[PDB]
Amino acid sequence: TEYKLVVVGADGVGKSALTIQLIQNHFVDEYDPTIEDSYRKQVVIDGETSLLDILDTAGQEEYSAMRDQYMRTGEGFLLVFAINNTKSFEDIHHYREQIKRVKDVPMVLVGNKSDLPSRTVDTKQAQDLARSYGIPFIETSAKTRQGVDDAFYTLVREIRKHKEK
Ligand SMILES: *[C@H](C(=O)N1[C@@H]2CC[C@H]1CN(c1nc(OC[C@@]34CCCN3C[C@H](F)C4)nc3c(F)c(-c4cc(O)cc5ccc(F)c(C#C)c45)ncc13)C2)[C@@](C)(CC)C(=O)O
Ligand SMILES: Nc1nc2c(ncn2[C@@H]2O[C@H](COP(=O)(O)OP(=O)(O)O)[C@@H](O)[C@H]2O)c(=O)[nH]1
Ligand SMILES: [Mg+2]
Repeated sequence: TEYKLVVVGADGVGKSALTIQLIQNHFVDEYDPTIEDSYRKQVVIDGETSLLDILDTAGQEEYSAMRDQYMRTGEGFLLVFAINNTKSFEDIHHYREQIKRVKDVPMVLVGNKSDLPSRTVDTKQAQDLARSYGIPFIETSAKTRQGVDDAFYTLVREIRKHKEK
């Protein structure tokens, strides 16, 4: 069983650091901000051996029929914002609507950088936003690995739930 997962959200929220934490179990400080790449990881989730294909998005903001079709291949999306960056949180509506445009799509709201003291987005605002979308909210830190497996595995569970419909 394979799951095509896509990680989306504003520049600098930690999409690459979250992806590398899942794949390598290490925190990366300076992953090239412009690079969009995909990685595979074999995991066992709820007893089921799964191949996660994770697309870590990046690059210029462009919309082409080609990019729409590429995004449409994703089966589940992590909507990542950073808890110390209000604009990244405000941009979540944009990412969710782009996914719905190109595709009931499995998604998880991820509030990353949970280790920082400089919070600007409170937990309740994010919980409320996730509730309005009918999706889970997971707090993470790519630095300490808090919530990292939970965010990806919850996304896989959401895909499984969608496939049952
Ligand atoms: C920054 C960088 O890597 N990125 C910037 C933010 C994330 C990536 C790709 N970029 C991008 N940006 C937006 O919206 C940004 C913003 C803020 C400025 C004005 N914009 C409109 C809103 F206000 C939010 N959206 C993007 C996309 F929607 C997509 C994309 C494109 C298509 O065709 C379909 C699609 C379907 C589902 C999706 F989830 C997405 C996504 C994502 C889709 N593509 C990119 C995108 C800009 C960088 C590191 C540049 C390398 C930097 O600035 O230095
Ligand atoms: N403290 C802290 N820093 C993070 C975390 N995630 C990413 N970073 C840092 O934030 C910056 C941007 O992260 P990156 O993964 O490149 O963001 P991306 O543009 O969304 O791919 C880098 O300096 C990362 O080391 C986190 O959870 N906590
Ligand atoms: Mg990146």
